[PDB]
Amino acid sequence: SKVVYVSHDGTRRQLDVADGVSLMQAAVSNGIYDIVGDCGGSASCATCHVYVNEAFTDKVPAANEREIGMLECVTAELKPNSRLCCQIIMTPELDGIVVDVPDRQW
Ligand code: FES
Repeated sequence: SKVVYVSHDGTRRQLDVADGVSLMQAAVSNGIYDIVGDCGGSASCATCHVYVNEAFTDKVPAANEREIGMLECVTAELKPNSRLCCQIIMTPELDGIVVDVPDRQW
């Protein structure tokens, strides 16, 4: 599998999220820890407003609107494609997923 993050300006750092990890976990090292969420796997912040591709946000879980409530008033706008970086794992099923960065960074 593979995982590449993007920035609202294009800056995208590629990496490999082991199986059973979250783009946030691989972020602690890959450096996305700075270009990813903040509260971590937890869901109390809104800086993890990442904008993922349309073919990789499917394999991931279907986080209802529950966790969306806090991700609904984020500092930016959200769409069905956005996802709290602290709520998506990159299993061997998804490969070469394209994650993006919110319009802002809280
Ligand atoms: S990283 Fe804090 S809510 Fe997702």
